[PDB]
Amino acid sequence: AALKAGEVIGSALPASPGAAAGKVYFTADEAKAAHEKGERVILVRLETSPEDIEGMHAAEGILTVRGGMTSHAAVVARGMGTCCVSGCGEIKINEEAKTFELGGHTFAEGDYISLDGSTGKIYKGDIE
Repeated sequence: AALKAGEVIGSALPASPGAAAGKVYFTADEAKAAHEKGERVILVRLETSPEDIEGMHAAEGILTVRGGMTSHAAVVARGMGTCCVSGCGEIKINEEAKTFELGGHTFAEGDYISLDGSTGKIYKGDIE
């Protein structure tokens, strides 16, 4: 089902083999609330850091504009087996909130998306 014609937006580099479905968010604080309300959260950042770990767990998924073949982002992910992406096309961030424009769609920090980690293919809407 799907994954054969999903309206996928783009595909960055496969940081760590992972699969997740969470709502976009650019803060470890929002994860604390989410993690306590429903979890399933994602994290977008122009740079990854260790201490953010707590934010990493709650964020079983991470789509950043930076990162690379290997770095704190991946290294930490490979250790936490968490799904994470790094270095995408030209994700333009929109302050309207905290979005990122990629492929042919604008993902705003205010929706639900499903990103893959095993080849590096992002998708939106919880598959089923």
